[PDB]
Amino acid sequence: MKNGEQNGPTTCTNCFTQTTPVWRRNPEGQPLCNACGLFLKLHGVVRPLSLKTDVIKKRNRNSANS
DNA sequence: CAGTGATAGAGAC
DNA sequence: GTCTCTATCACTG
Ligand SMILES: [Zn+2]
Repeated sequence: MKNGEQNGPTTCTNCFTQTTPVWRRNPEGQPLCNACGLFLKLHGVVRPLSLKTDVIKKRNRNSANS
């Protein structure tokens, strides 16, 4: 809305992924995509980035409760 | 309105 | 038949 285009300089320094449902941050201030943030923070150890992909699978949606 | 942390499901071999 | 990774939800300021 405020921006005329979604484009931007934001790039995942861990997997170069320029597309993601949400941008995460690290106590270093370096930008990270949602996957690296979730995987890197949970794993804490390097893992073949060859897993990353330029396509994101859309999952279903369901309220946690109620 | 946006972002985070936590939990669970699905896919491929 | 089993394992792993990733996304989405709800809540708060
Ligand atoms: Zn990334």
